[PDB]
Amino acid sequence: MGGKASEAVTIAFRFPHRTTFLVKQNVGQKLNKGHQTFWQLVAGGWLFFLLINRTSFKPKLAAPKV
Amino acid sequence: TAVVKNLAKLPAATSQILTNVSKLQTFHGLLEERRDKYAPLAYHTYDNLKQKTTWHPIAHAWVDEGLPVSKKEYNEYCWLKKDMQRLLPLASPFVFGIYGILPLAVWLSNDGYLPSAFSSKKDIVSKKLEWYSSYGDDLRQQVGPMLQHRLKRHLRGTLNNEHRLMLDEVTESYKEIFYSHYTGQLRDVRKCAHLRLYDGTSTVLLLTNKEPVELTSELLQKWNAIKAAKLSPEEEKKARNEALIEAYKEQELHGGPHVKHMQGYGIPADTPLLGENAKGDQYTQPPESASIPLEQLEWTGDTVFIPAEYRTEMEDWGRELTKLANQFLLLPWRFVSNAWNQRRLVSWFEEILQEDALIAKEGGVQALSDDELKVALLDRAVIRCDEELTRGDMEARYKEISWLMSLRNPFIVLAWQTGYYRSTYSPEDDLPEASILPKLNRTVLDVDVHNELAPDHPEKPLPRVHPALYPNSHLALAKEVAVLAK
Amino acid sequence: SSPLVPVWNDLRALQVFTSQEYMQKRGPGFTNTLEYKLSCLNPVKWYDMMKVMPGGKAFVGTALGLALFGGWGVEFVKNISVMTKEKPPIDWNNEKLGHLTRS
Amino acid sequence: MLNSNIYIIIYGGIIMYSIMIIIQMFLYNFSNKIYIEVEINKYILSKNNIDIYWIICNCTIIIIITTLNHIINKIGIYNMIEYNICYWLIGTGLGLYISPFIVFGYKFFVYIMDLNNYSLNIYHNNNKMNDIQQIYNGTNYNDTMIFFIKDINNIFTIYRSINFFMNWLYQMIYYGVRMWLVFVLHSFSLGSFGELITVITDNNLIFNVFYIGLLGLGFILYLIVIFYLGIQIYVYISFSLSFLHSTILLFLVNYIPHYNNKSIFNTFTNKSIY
Amino acid sequence: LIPVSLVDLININIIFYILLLYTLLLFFIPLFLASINYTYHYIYKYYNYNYNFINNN
Amino acid sequence: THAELHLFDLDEFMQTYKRLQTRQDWLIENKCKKSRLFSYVAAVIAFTVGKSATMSDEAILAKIDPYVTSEVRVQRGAWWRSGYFTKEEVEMMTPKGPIARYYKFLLGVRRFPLKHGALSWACGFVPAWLTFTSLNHWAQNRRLNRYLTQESVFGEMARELVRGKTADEATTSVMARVEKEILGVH
Amino acid sequence: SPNEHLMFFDFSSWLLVDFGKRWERWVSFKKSFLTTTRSPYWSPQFFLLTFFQLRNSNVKLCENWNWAPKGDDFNLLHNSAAEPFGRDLKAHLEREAGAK
Amino acid sequence: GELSEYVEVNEKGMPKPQALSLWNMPYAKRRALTKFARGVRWQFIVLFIALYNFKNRDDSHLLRRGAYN
Amino acid sequence: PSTSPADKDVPMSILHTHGLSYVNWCMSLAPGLLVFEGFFRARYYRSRVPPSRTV
Ligand SMILES: CCCCCCCCCCCCO[C@@H]1O[C@H](CO)[C@@H](O[C@H]2O[C@H](CO)[C@@H](O)[C@H](O)[C@H]2O)[C@H](O)[C@H]1O
Repeated sequence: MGGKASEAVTIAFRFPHRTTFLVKQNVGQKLNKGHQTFWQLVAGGWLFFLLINRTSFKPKLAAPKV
Repeated sequence: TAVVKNLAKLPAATSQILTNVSKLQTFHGLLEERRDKYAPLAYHTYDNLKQKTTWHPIAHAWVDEGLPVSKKEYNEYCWLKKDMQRLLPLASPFVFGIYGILPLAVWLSNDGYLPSAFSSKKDIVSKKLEWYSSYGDDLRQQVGPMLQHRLKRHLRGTLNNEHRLMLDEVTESYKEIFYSHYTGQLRDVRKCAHLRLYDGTSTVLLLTNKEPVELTSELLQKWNAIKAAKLSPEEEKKARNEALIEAYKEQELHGGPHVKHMQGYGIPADTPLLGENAKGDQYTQPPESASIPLEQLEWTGDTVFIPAEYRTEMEDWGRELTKLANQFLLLPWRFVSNAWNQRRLVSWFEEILQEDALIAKEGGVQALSDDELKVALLDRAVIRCDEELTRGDMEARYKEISWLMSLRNPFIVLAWQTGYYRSTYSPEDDLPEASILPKLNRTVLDVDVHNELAPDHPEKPLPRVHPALYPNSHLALAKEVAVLAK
Repeated sequence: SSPLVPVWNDLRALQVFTSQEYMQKRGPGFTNTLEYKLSCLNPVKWYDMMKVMPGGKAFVGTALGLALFGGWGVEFVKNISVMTKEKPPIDWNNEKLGHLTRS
Repeated sequence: MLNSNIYIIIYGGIIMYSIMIIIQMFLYNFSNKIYIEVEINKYILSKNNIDIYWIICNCTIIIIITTLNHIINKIGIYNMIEYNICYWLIGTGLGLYISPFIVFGYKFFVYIMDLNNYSLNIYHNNNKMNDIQQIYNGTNYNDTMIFFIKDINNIFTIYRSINFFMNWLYQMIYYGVRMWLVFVLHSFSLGSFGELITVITDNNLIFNVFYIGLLGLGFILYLIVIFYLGIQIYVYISFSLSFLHSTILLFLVNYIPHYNNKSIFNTFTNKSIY
Repeated sequence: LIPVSLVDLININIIFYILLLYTLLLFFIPLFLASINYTYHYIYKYYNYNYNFINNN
Repeated sequence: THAELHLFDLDEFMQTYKRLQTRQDWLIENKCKKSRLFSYVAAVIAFTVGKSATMSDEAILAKIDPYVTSEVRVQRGAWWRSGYFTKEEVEMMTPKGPIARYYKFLLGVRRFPLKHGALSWACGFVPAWLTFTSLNHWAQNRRLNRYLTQESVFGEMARELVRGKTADEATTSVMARVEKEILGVH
Repeated sequence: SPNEHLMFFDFSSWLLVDFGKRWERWVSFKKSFLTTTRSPYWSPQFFLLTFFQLRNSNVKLCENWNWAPKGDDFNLLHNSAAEPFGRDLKAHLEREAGAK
Repeated sequence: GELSEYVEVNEKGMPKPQALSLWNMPYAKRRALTKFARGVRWQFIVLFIALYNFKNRDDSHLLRRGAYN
Repeated sequence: PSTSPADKDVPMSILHTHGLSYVNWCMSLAPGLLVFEGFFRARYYRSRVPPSRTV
């Protein structure tokens, strides 16, 4: 019942590739980055999403009105 | 106790903490502004199992040769980064609650747990030395021997399998590097470089528009010559591509790059044509770049470093050896993958290399003070504060580990460092007796870095030849002579 | 294991290398077709090509497929031996029990 | 009351009988250490050898200890413990089952989660279309309209990843049940023959004598029992480890040839070019 | 037969046995590791660096 | 930080006396389930968007560039051979999802890169953790508020617990009403 | 007996555990710990001590199974009922006649 | 040998036959056979069993309610 | 609560024991211990020979 390791490929056949570190010359690609006010608006949207989905616990609804 | 002593200055410490944060921000702004236009893109790479990133200094540790900065300012930058790391327990009340103040009390108890602001000293060197001598050397002196054992047992392996894993040519060098606390003799760094024989040959493939070409000493020499000639780019690129096609032909005659016939790496052949797509005898489909003539061979500006570290690579180290390597270097290690500790170690490596560059700009080691050199060696983890060495021994130690770190291999670096933290204690009071000989003295001349050393054969070690005994040594050592006599 | 393993291997190789043969035969121009441009906007393709990515994305894809659809698959397997079985009528809740005035 | 959900647990003689099993480990001092060293170095070569070795050693010596306590130190639980199925499935089999997953769990987990991305394994995969199929479509195979049945596919693929880890479980259960049956049935058969002999002799007191001898029969039965049970324990251990090899440890065969280094005293770096 | 029982398959008493046993194992591991090998004695005694000196003359 | 403590006992009561559950209580629980499930996706989105604010261009190209998203299946030599993969072929291998497009847009966006490690990860985990915890907390608060205005057995139990009463006392007080009004005691 | 040797009668007692009371006291300890510490909702303490319990309760309260499990609502053994024709009807009528 | 989901390759990039050769037939026949095949065998069997049991599902519980009257 | 009933407290006497057979006593493995205690003691304490003089 069930298979064996002898009946299957190894953990070295899968995942056979060792590591090679790539490097690239700097032409100036990571310069002149725009959207300087992006994260401000992102944080604003996050806080807005949290506020609309906010619900304060109102135990006064359990007051003995009857 | 120290808790109330530090609470007394906790009000006076917040202002200094914020000032230090501002200094850190300014310095990081400058450094990143330089890095984003002068440094290359070191791409992220995943380990053999392809689940976590792996890191090596050759690609990720960049040195800004030309950083307009004083060495002390860089020391401040690094020390304040470490202080930011040490400021982390302040988040405990903001995640646990008002009862998350007992961790803050434990933080304030020991001064070694704290950042610079809680220190009475002013100069960064004196502050660093105080922290080291109080907490850090003691913390490091209890990880060194165990780290050394882990590195040994990483090479030789577990469960009596040394005959299958160890090499018979690195044997005497292994013994001299790891068992010289038995003999009491000094060590040669080249015998630690011999540990790289466990690894394969480290190569560098430059990627072109046609094929990748292996970098060699000749091609690199030609490129340095062209860079020094300061020619026009119409001539510079032409000469570079001439050297590139020459090296391409040379390696094609050699039998291709070394990487084609190395387990774990390889260059694919031309793709196959399947079934009816096969046009008679042409069973292959060459790539597009085959259409390009070889005379148009141009370097893409892209490079591939292949260390071929089959036994030394930090991936195969393990969950424990990585943590101990970060402990021994007084870096953060807890509750993180080995990839993050790899990055931390590589960042420490980069810091040390940049500091070495700035020291060489500032006039070498001899321009430094005694406390400054002591602190540098403490950062390099080659000195413990219970030694009281001479200046020449310190200079030789710096030169040794600086050359060893120039090779960009953490394993041999740690193997070298851990040898300076093997101290014993005697059970008797009379023994060890008071010595009769003077203190150990050396010089920068006694360190042999400018010469190659073949691995001594097993059970046939050879004596050490001083560099001065070599022919024409007075000409080779003339720089060190001029630096020392002055 | 069974002795039919090489048979299944031959058939697997057949389908794999025939699909590769088709991909070679049709040559370039696949990106200009509508199939590619629609698959670019297809979440099935995003998931399938994210599965094989590195960084634990295989575990992420497997666990996501489990959490989303594999639970329904477990239920489906459990229900194969339930469809044929005599079951009683569903005692639908009369929605009368539970109401109670507040005081 | 309604909220009170009551459970009855059974409890017997456990503490003092389990303490001495561990206290005896200082006397045995892992006499089985060399055998398991030899076998582990036969079956696998890795840095994590010692780990699995220690596990097996502990497991094995405990078994051995219990067996001797089952043969000699006959009190309370030591008699039943080898006649119980829970001890043979959970007290011996589960530890050996989870030992490789605790030592090599990282690699096995990565392998298993990669095999959910089922694909045909090609040797000398110098093909280009294979890569495009594996990345774009996810697999070598045709995955067109398999999402239509994804609900089953996922779980089925999960089994497809662990099917080659399942015979280890089967062999563990099988050999635990085998040891249980062996001990129980042989003890029962031997006692039954003894009781039949006693019935023959009690009704015929001319034979109700120490006819073989006081020590002869006892010495012979001692030798028979110890020889048989030692053979069975050796069978259990050796076959468990051979099946561990053939089922779980052949995944971890990664032979790296030694490649000579040349650039020892000089390394090319990012600063060499840039 | 008595041992042929589903009650004895997941017997909590044997689970307590296993629990106490392996907790005690864990407690006593640092005493099982306290055996001395004489390999570093050999290394100290037999490792002899080259003591010959250099003499150009 | 106070509704969950009552909701524990309320949930125990509901599990025991689930027969007394109306349709509106079921809908309340389903709404809490919906919020809990969406909280996972919100946490994932917040984690991505937060960690992306501290990732260098290399860390993003690790997720866009097919050189890095192919390390499991493809040889690295297939990428060093120029012309092995064509431009359209490299294009189809790139990820097309919304995260990949977000990152592609984010290449040209100014941010505050950090070295790849625990801080770049914490800068996503903290917003994600706060989002998840706060959304679930407010969901439980909404659940309790909905139960309190519900004219049912569970609403009465929740009300009695919000007064400041003990679990056992409230169970007895509510079961005294259940026996009389609901069950019709003898 | 041999079977007598295959028996474990070394029992000592019966441990009785009211898991309902123990669960109630565990929940009470969790509430007391979270109140005394004044811990917020975003804390790992509050999360570990609240979220899984609330999740499991919501799951067990949201469940609306059309049918109960296999061996509780169907797939059950039932003796065959008497038919309204043939021999069963004759036996029923004969019983009615004999009784009356 | 004869591993699962494994296949060797010759110098021509073609799969070597482990048991049976099916590369003599033209590409059109292979594409006809394999266009509808997948990397999945037992799921289709379980699905056909489920479809048989669904075609032959029981509806007594609906008869009791009167949906067929 | 905890209990300790009197049903477990019963009379005891070795006179009422059925006992064992010769076969069951041989199966008790006492005759094996009887021999092998001396065997192992002899092996251990006879492996270590002292010095002597040959006469
Ligand atoms: C190499 C030999 C090959 C031939 C194999 C022959 C089978 C031998 C089986 C040996 C195992 C029998 O195992 C042995 O069974 C006997 C008989 O119950 C048990 O004996 C015990 O129970 C019996 C049952 O009445 C009591 O009478 C006896 O006093 C007691 O010692 C032993 O405690 C157990 O160790």
